[PDB]
Amino acid sequence: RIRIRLKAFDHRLIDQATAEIVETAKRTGAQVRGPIPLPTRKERFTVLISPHVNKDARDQYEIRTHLRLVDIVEPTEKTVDALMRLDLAAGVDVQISL
Amino acid sequence: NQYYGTGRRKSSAARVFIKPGNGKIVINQRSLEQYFGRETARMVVRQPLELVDMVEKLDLYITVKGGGISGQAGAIRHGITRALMEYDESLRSELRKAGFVTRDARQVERKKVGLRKARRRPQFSKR
Amino acid sequence: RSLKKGPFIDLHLLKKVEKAVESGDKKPLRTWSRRSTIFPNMIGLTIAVHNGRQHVPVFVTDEMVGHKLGEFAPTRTYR
Amino acid sequence: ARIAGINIPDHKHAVIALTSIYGVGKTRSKAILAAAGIAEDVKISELSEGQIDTLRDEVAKFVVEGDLRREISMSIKRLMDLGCYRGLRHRRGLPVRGQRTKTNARTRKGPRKP
Amino acid sequence: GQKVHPNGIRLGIVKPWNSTWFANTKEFADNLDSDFKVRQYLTKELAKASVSRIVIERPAKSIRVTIHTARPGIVIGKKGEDVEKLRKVVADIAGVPAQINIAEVRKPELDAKLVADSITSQLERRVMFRRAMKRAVQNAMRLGAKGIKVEVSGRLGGAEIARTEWYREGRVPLHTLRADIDYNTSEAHTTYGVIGVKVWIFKGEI
Amino acid sequence: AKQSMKAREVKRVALADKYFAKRAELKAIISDVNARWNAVLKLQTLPRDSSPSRQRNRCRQTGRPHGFLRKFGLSRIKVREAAMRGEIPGLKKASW
Amino acid sequence: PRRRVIGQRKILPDPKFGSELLAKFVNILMVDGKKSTAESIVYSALETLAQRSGKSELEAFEVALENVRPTVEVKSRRVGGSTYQVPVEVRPVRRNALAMRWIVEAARKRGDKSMALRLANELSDAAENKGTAVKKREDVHRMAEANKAFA
RNA sequence: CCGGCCGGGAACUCAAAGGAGACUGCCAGUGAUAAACUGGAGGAAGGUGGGGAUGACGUCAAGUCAUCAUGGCCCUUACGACCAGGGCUACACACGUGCUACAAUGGCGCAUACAAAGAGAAGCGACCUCGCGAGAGCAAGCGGACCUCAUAAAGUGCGUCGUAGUCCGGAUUGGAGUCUGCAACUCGACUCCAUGAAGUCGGAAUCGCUAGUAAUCGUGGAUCAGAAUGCCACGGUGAAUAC
Ligand SMILES: [Mg+2]
Ligand SMILES: [Mg+2]
Ligand SMILES: [Mg+2]
Ligand SMILES: [Mg+2]
Ligand SMILES: [Mg+2]
Ligand SMILES: [Mg+2]
Ligand SMILES: [Mg+2]
Ligand SMILES: [Mg+2]
Ligand SMILES: [Mg+2]
Ligand SMILES: [Mg+2]
Repeated sequence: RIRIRLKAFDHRLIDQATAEIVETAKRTGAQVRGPIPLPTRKERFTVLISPHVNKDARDQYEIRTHLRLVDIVEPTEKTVDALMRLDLAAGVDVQISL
Repeated sequence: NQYYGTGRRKSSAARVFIKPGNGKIVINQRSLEQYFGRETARMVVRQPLELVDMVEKLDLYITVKGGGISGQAGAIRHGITRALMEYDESLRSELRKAGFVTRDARQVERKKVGLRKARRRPQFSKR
Repeated sequence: RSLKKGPFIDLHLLKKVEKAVESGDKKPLRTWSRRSTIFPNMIGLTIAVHNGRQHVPVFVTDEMVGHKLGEFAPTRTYR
Repeated sequence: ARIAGINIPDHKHAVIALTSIYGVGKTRSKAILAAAGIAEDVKISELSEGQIDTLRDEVAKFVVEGDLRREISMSIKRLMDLGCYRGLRHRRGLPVRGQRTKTNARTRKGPRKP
Repeated sequence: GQKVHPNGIRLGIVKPWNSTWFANTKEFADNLDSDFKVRQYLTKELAKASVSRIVIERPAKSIRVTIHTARPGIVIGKKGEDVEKLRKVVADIAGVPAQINIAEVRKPELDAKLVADSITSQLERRVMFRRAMKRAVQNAMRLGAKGIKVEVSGRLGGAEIARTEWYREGRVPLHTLRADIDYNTSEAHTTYGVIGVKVWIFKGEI
Repeated sequence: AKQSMKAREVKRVALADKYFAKRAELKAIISDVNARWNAVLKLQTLPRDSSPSRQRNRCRQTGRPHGFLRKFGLSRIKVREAAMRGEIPGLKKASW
Repeated sequence: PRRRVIGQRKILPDPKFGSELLAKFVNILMVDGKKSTAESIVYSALETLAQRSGKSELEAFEVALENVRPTVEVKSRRVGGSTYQVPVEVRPVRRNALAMRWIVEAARKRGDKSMALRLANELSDAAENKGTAVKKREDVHRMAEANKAFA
């Protein structure tokens, strides 16, 4: 009935707002169709490393982005007060609707 | 019960289901032929039934995605010897000697900056 | 060869050609607009087309129409 | 088997043979074996003269051969006369269409010498 | 010129990141610069506040801004004043609103940047570059540091012809990724040139 | 990299939305199968630097017009100078 | 091979006859990594050789091959200034690693319309050792044995 | 509705977090009873498994004052600033790097199987309709394991071509267009119709690569309004050889 999409660049973390959200649900109202992993899109930025000439040099950086699903089936006006006001985690992104 | 073996090889991954029956072979809802029995290595999908017999004894409906013509026929070949799991481990020794048991871990090697392609090095002249 | 749906020309050039037609041709006629597609309403006039250092005179004629002004004013001097 | 041009082709598959003409290049060919209603992989063996002159009229439709060469040469001469860039280039024997001349212009420049 | 930046190659492990926030392309742009703008303004301001490292995070439509210093009471001012005049214009710059956190720097002789800055600050005060390096190094082995090294670079003292001259005491495995290594950077804009400092401080493993 | 050359690029973004995007949209539909009263295009007499395709794309900090990236809005030089101090979230030297 | 001596990868004894020997043949003739279309030409040329010799397949290849095999070969050797072509009795495993290499090489250098054709005629010339490749056996023995001296 | 499509199903594929596993440790041969190597076992992986990241003190007053910073130096109603047009695209030549070929291991027509990895709201753009086409109009889904880019090509089939400067090769040029963008003359990219150079495998000389590599086949991306044979990434098929 309500799923919350989750994304951040750090993994040893996103699954900590995951297992916090999930937890702050089953204990309260409950239900939650477990936390789903879901394709972690990894951008790759590769650029020349010398201030001038040397096209063979270059650094190869990346940005891993991680997803987590959530899915809570039983929206208990209590678990609604359990998502809200029991949250935070600055570097994570939450999407309530779809 | 469905007695299973996975198997996979370079980008492909095939799942092989066993069940004593006939000598018929399903894959991606296809005949052995209608998929690639009539291309390079039809014989190799059947291969995992050499020192271990069939000719019409045991059935095998399977699927497989990813990779290509011979990666998929490698994946499946692995899955068959993997399914021969259930039929004891007595048979899974001349399946070793066969080589069919091993996971062919050979992967496409990356294209690495500075080069043309993995190893291929930009021809150079000194002057 | 481009343009497709509405051939192009600079306004200042086009209204520099009516400042002649209804008024009679003056001396050569200066534009830098080497882009402008030549029009029938320019034939017989002389447009001075910039090429870098100066403007080359070009008598427009019954077949320089579709072409541009820059086409008749070489820019790279090679001897 | 003559047809349209001074050209007297034939003796292999049709569509292919037709290309011989200076003015038909595969598409104008397919379009004529179709606009004359004839088999297109057929030689001239079995191919009646009766059919040949039907095609001869179809090709008559377009500016092929001699006329084409002249028209095509007139087009280039017009260029030069106008004293424009695409022409100034035709008279100087160099690439019309912008191609670099600092190197590899050869084709439109004649084998290199000094 | 062929060493991998020590901090950078750590990140994944043992080293943090001075921005944690997340954003998605569209704003990743305007965000990155905003960050620069704050670290810019704040470093010119808290110049003589011995600030060692400024962290930024934007939690939904907000910007936090943490400030590691070795003179908190200078950054903070009279019972909270300076923090305001900052916070104020720090939120002004980023547009979105802004708290601000003053983390205290324990044992600054261990903080690379704060080492470098000193050596710098001194060279401009005009002091013997050899001495300062050597002082620096000790005050660190003094307070634990299982290794350290500083090098300077060019017109050292005056020399028309430029030098470097480092100074390693202890252990400094810029190859062991586990190794906690605090590496930073400070330039000194002298009357005769621009001298660049690199300090490595080895702190342990795991 | 030369204030003046920077400045240029700012007025360019300024006008780029004053007229174009806005008043220039009158050319998208003002030039579609709506036939003609040729005043239609003629109106492209506006500031020149009002067009967006005129905007270069310069390293947000240094102005360098080459080696730029839309992600970080920086030249590959600065991108790395920051990348190695964290500075860019999530971004790190990668392999695979 | 400065120090790191090696063994020799082994390939998959041929998808029709069950021979490793041919499997190397096909590879040899193969190009741009087209196994799909490699044996295709080898079997068809072994098919023209099949009945155009009758003799069969296995044994017709064996003989035609049997000819282009070299027994000895010279090996460069830059000593006191000079290059010194030194003869050496060459091993079985390679003895036909060439034979095949030359047989394949001989057929591409040939007039026939197709590869099945070209290859076929080479095997056949060799059968009665009178082809391009068998000549490469002749000129190889002729090269050594002139260096008969050095040994 | 024979569409994972609907119920469901939690097995499997995968997804991404966390785990175990490989240590010359096990038998044996070699070697000083050592180090190690060699072979065998089991095992997905045997001898740092495969690949990457990591580049010591130092050498070339090696490269960068034009990324930025900066000592000194010089211009300052000009060495600064603004605008149009041109130029960086010139063309007797030479050298480097590459792309495309010379063809039947191919060209061509039609049918047809199997990838990976990315990309996206001032975006990816379906569907439909129009146009031979490039494209266009209209319009859905998609911030995206959902939607779009997007029908992988080598391959396999039949058939045709039959060794010819050719049904190989596609330069060059004429003609007519399409899209982007104030603007395609200089100089954009694509398209349709014609056009059809050189080129039949390359002297002296020289380069790459030791395995999922070379060779070959397509796929995406950064830059980017538009502009890739370059660059950076992806998988398909898949060798030869080392005394
Ligand atoms: Mg590959
Ligand atoms: Mg050349
Ligand atoms: Mg400046
Ligand atoms: Mg631009
Ligand atoms: Mg220099
Ligand atoms: Mg300066
Ligand atoms: Mg330039
Ligand atoms: Mg052709
Ligand atoms: Mg060739
Ligand atoms: Mg090697």
